[PDB]
Amino acid sequence: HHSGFRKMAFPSGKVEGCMVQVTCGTTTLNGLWLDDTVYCPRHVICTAEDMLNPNYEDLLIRKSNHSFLVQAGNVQLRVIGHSMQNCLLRLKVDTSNPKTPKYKFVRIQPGQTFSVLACYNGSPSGVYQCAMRPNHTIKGSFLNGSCGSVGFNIDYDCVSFCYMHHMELPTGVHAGTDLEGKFYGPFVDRQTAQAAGTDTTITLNVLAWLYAAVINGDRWFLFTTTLNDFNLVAMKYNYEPLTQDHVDILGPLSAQTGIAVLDMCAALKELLQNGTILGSTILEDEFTPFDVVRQC
Amino acid sequence: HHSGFRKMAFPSGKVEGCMVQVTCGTTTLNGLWLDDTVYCPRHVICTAEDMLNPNYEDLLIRKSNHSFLVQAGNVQLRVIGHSMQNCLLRLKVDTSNPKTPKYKFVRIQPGQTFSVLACYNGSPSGVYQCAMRPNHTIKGSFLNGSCGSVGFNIDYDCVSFCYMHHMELPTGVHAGTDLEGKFYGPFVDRQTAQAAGTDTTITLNVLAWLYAAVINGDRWFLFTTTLNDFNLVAMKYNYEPLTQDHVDILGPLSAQTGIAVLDMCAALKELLQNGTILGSTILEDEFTPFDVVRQC
Ligand SMILES: *[C@H](O)[C@H](C[C@@H]1CCNC1=O)NC(=O)[C@H](CC(C)C)NC(=O)OCc1ccccc1
Ligand SMILES: *[C@H](O)[C@H](C[C@@H]1CCNC1=O)NC(=O)[C@H](CC(C)C)NC(=O)OCc1ccccc1
Repeated sequence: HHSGFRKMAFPSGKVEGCMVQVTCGTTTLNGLWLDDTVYCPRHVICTAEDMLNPNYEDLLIRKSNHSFLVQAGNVQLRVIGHSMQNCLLRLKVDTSNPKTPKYKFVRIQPGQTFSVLACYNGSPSGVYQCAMRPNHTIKGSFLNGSCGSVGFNIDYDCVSFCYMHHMELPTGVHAGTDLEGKFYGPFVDRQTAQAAGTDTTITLNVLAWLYAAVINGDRWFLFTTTLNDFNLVAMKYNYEPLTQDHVDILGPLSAQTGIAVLDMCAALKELLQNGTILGSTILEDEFTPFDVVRQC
Repeated sequence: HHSGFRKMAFPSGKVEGCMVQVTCGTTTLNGLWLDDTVYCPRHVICTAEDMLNPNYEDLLIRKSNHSFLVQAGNVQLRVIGHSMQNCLLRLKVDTSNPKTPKYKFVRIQPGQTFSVLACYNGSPSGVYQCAMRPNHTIKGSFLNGSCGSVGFNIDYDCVSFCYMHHMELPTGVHAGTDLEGKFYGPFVDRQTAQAAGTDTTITLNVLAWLYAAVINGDRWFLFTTTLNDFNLVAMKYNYEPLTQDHVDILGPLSAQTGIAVLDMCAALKELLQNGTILGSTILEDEFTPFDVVRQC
């Protein structure tokens, strides 16, 4: 039986109206236009050679308002102020964006998911769903020219911006900032080898997703266990330890299925100790309990 | 190494501006508002009992322009004409949609992909990527209230609408129409058991996707073969036979990788005859050669 449960992004239209192209010299990336401010990654001011070890304060002294070409489709927005805000530039412009949605800036926590609007040369290209990893990377789909693309959640009428894209690490995963310009994790916007912590599997999301498999009809993977025994297993297999807070979070899903959280933990325990579910021959950890519900 | 290759939907903003809510009696679903026309599934005129065996011509005689409540956010659009167009209603309205994009209607072929904007009560909820299956179903994510949600591709400024959602089959997969109201496949909009052909795997897309794995660094699955020998294998494993047209289609990918199409076919042959690649412990067949390229 085809469940239809799958990764789904939020509708992107509210964010598409906010994307501009920002060029400084021969570097081009994307900017986010909200009211009369355009935010973009500060390494737009870098040349090729600068990115290996940039002195951002120094590179910026050589720039002026007129150094930044901001393009919203056909129009050119006039820059009337520029300043560095952590790893972003804040470019003040003469025109407030009439398509500015209701919005807020949010610093998401590891394990939380969001939608990415991937953009190139200021033009949206595609949308997909991502998670903030325990080691503060995200496993995105980003190519050259994608910096300044943003991640977001929508709640009713309101866009909560949580991510702006800056860089790719040697393992192919991605690092970036919140919209206050502050990197997630220990990363810095320099093109030198940087290592992410080893990456833990998001237990809370695996559990929620194993619930979805049960809500969709699957159950071949269902013994019980205790919190401390499961956490002993989790430490062995690079899963995050479970807390009572997470148990409470899973409450609703546990009711609908009439399956005990700790019974699900015992199923997960066997799977880890032994070795398909909703298709994947592995355990999906980028669905939150929220996502599993919204989608049912 | 994390490739980042993944299913990506088109940005949905152009389509979001076209979605309305259509209610007739106690049945509510989604409509598509383009210029001064609203399209929706004709089973909006059905009650519960009607859907088991509907006489649509007869149910419609009992309706009038004022039977259809069309809601675009706050506004109510006045219906000034209604007619049946195959399995859709065409509802003429007094107001041309100012957010109508450049668009066309396209009947897609099996193997082609498109984005779905899933909607409920006229409000977009999420976006994801789907394929038209060889047996003319799609493996969607649709719940009650989702009918009238549409599938689409975007090429530059232009939306090509290819799907409107009508129904779920007993296996959990989905059936619907193009925007001229014509079902894909042999299905009809009646809630009785209907069987889809057995579903073939889309060889052309599997090959393209095995190319992506090579473009992303993977190669553990790479002997050669001939077209007729591979097609002998394909028939055994419920894969579509390969043609020279498909070989030509794969030309570009074959160049970039410097790997012969038929060499890839030999890799696929072993995998089928023997038994991970870009993550999946199985072979993804809902990426077209187009998608693999656009994303590189
Ligand atoms: C901004 O568009 C760009 C996005 C990178 C390029 C390829 N994939 C991405 O996610 N960011 C950078 O190029 C970044 C700039 C520094 C000042 C931080 N450097 C970087 O990501 O280096 C690693 C890398 C570059 C090119 C291909 C693969 C990895
Ligand atoms: C329209 O929103 C609705 C969408 C179905 C409901 C659940 N998942 C879907 O994709 N379409 C129908 O309810 C359809 C109407 C007939 C006149 C064709 N009937 C239908 O799909 O029956 C099968 C079914 C119903 C409910 C749950 C699962 C399967």
